[PDB]
Amino acid sequence: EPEMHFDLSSEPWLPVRFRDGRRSEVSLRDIFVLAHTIVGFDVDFPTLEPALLRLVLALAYRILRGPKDDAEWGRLWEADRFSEDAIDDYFARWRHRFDLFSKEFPFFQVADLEPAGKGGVKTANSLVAYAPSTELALSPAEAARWLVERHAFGSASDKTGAKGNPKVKGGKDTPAIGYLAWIGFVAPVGQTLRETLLLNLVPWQYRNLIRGGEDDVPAWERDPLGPTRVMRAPDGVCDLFTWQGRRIRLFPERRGDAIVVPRVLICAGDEVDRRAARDVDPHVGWRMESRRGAEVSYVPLRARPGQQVWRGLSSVLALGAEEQRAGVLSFVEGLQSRGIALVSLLVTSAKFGNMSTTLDDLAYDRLDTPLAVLNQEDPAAATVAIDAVTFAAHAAQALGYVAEARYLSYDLSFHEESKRHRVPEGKAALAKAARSALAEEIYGRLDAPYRHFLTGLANIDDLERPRAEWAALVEAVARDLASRELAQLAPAQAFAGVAGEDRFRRMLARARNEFSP
Repeated sequence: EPEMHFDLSSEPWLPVRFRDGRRSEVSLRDIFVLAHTIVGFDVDFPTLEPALLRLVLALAYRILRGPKDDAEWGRLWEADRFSEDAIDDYFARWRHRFDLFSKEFPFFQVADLEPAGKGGVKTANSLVAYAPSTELALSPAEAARWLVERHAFGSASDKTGAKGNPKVKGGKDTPAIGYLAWIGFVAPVGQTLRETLLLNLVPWQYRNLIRGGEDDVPAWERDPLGPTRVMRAPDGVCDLFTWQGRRIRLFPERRGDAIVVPRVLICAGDEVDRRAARDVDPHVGWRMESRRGAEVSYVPLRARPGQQVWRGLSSVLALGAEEQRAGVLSFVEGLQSRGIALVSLLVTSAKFGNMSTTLDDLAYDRLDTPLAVLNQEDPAAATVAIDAVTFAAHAAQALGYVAEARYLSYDLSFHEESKRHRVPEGKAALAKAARSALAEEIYGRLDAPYRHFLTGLANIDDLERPRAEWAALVEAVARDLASRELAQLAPAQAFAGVAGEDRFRRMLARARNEFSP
């Protein structure tokens, strides 16, 4: 029987969108050679994009042998494409490590991996992630994409014990969630994939932003792994970006002329030392959680699921005293003199339930952000952007007085007209849920206007004008919603509409004076 092979450097498996509109899969060689002709990744599931971007960045540092510094970065930015000769010299040296079905060095796999007991091998559908809320074999390209994703985004369900792992007890060895599932990921995206890769290729000289260097090598340059695992500090970004967080083996099968993957074994792998990750990783911001003398703990800053990403703009910009922005944003902040006005910030975060076994929520978004808003030297642009979010939040809160009007009482046991107009205790939880629903409705209406406002800050000198424009837009949206809700009141709730509208209008006026005097 002929040998099964699938060389990831020369076979198509990375879905991209081309500048001429084509949508197709490319090999790792073509994703570099054609990076200046590609818009970007065109993936099918949100966790795939950070995982595949970080894989491709680890490969870029190794192919380019840099950038070590600003001068090297500058010569890459000023060039129009990546060197085919650099790319082909690298893949000629390492393509014996890019075969998905190699019998000795299967890519991101353990060649001899076996279950510790009976039933550990599962159908290949277990490698596929599904939305936060079975016999289909995978193609080699699908399996490769999910393999890259699973090492980074796996859950504590990947507990199947591996033979030869002496940590196995009760037939299992339970891992932590994957490292990308743990961090709040943020990365800039340019107009082409080549720009995106360069915006993320922080030079090694930025020791405050990343750890990288000549000795920092990715997983496929290291000795292949076995069933044993460790907790280890990453050597740098190439190591971290290709972290073998799991121990996986694909079981391919020939079906006529097609190679497919019907089965897989997924076990616990290496854990990232979270203290060392903070020094290495440019795609995560941090908040200081506790300090006891010299002992300090940090937690990742996280895009909150269930809200539009600009509502958490202060968690992106990390402007509080206990917060530190993603090192990639500090790098991009210094690139205005290169002709870059805006970047699209890709944000992802995850939330798990049931002792880290189930993916309960996934935050995934893109925000078009001016480099002017990233400016910490002159903070006026960031200040108007954050203040505009605060004004939206105050308008949503003011609308609560109208949302609750249908539940308001006129209670004669109180002796002040303001205290008589109240929600009775038996309707408090319902009125609170109605206030939240009307707040969510105004945020949905302010989404496309906020994004337009934020993009417009890129080319404005006098920031008092967009501050006044945003104030009038939010008021107009808030009064339209208030008028619709008041018109729906039953006749016996007319008094509640009068009180509610007055409270809404006074609160809105107070917030308006604080935002745009």
